[PDB]
Amino acid sequence: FSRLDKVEAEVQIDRLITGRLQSLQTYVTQQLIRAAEIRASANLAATKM
Amino acid sequence: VYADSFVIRGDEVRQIAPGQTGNIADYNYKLPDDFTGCVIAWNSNKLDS
Repeated sequence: FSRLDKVEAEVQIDRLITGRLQSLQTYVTQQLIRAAEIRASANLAATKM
Repeated sequence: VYADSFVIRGDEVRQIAPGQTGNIADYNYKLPDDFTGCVIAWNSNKLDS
C-alpha cells in the first residue's frame, strides 16, 4: 500500500491472495488422501479385534 | 453525469489522477480511489493568462 499507487495497488494485493488461497487448497487436498488411508487401516484393526 | 471546472498550473495536471498527493491533490480537489469517469485537460495560455 505504501509503495504503490492506490489506483493499481488493489490489483497486486489480490494477485497475492491467490497464492495464499491455492497454498491452503493443496494442504487440504493432501489431507483428504491421508485420511482415507488411515480410515482403511482403522477398519482393519476393528476386524482384527 | 457530473462536470467539474477549475484552472491549474501545467505541472500539477498529473496530481488530478486518483491516488496522487501534493499541494493540490490533498488541499483543493481530491478524486476518490474507485473513481469512474475521466478527466480532460488543455492549455489555455491565450485567454486566462
